[PDB]
Amino acid sequence: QFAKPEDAVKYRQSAITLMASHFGRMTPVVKGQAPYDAAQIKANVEVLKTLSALPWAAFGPGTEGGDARPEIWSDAASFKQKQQAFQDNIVKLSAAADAGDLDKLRAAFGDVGASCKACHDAYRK
Amino acid sequence: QFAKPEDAVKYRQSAITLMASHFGRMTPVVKGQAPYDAAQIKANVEVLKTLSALPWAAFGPGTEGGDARPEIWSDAASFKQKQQAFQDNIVKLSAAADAGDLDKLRAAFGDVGASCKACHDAYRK
Ligand code: HEC
Ligand code: HEC
Repeated sequence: QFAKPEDAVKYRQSAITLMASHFGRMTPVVKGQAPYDAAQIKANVEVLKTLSALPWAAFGPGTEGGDARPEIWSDAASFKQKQQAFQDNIVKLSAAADAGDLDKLRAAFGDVGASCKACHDAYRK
Repeated sequence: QFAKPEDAVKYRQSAITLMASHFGRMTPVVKGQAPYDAAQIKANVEVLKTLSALPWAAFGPGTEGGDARPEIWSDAASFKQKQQAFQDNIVKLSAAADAGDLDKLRAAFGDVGASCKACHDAYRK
């Protein structure tokens, strides 16, 4: 859907910005600094699950740029494993949020965060 | 969820970028230049319906900036009517996509586009 590689870069940066906001805005809740409203979190995590699927389609062939390392394309199977693992932890976070259980939310949140970092360590400049 | 007004600006710009991409990428399909795959479009419009709800919460009080005109805040009821009308046309586009009917999709797409422009005419610098 991108006329030029730069358009894919801008899309994925925007997608990731949104994803990151819907993840990070739960930090005070996980930490207990903000109240836990199970319905609120369930709805937010539903947004996050939609958003978490979007960046990866904007690293298509020929869309090198931004802070994406070239290894994303030359190691496509490994990059896909990092995106898959992240999306699988997002499924776990959805399950926690759907259950309405703060202890499970906290644990699932930390797993997601670790998956963000794991991908960055290998694939973000 | 924004530490500073600029963070709300960046969020809404990213949200709108995503929304705009999921809308605009259907232009070739509407025009008949790309094939019409009803399932493909139904799924894309589901993404668009999630995205289309997100920008407006990032124009909260005190988040003036970017290319948002100040009238968004001093005319809050009118701005809400433009966002509502847009989201109501998004519901119509979802119905069209769910029905699998290209003629209805085309018509609903044009209504959505007109609502984008209508808001810009009043509220985008
Ligand atoms: C690989 C499978 C990743 C996962 C999982 C996550 N991120 Fe990431 N992120 C990745 C890349 C390759 C890039 C650079 C994109 C580019 O082309 O520039 C990023 C970037 C970010 C950014 C900055 C976005 C911007 O506006 O430029 C942030 C804030 C960020 N990533 C956060 C983030 C979070 C919180 C994640 C898990 C919830 C996450 N990312 C996962 C690759 C990957
Ligand atoms: C008001 C209810 C709007 C509707 C409906 C749509 N847009 Fe808009 N848009 C609006 C504002 C106030 C702004 C400026 C935001 C800011 O703070 O800068 C915008 C901006 C855009 C942009 C540029 C985004 C960026 O990256 O800075 C685009 C490409 C854009 N808008 C497109 C767009 C489309 C295609 C819409 C309907 C599908 C649409 N917008 C609706 C306000 C409103």
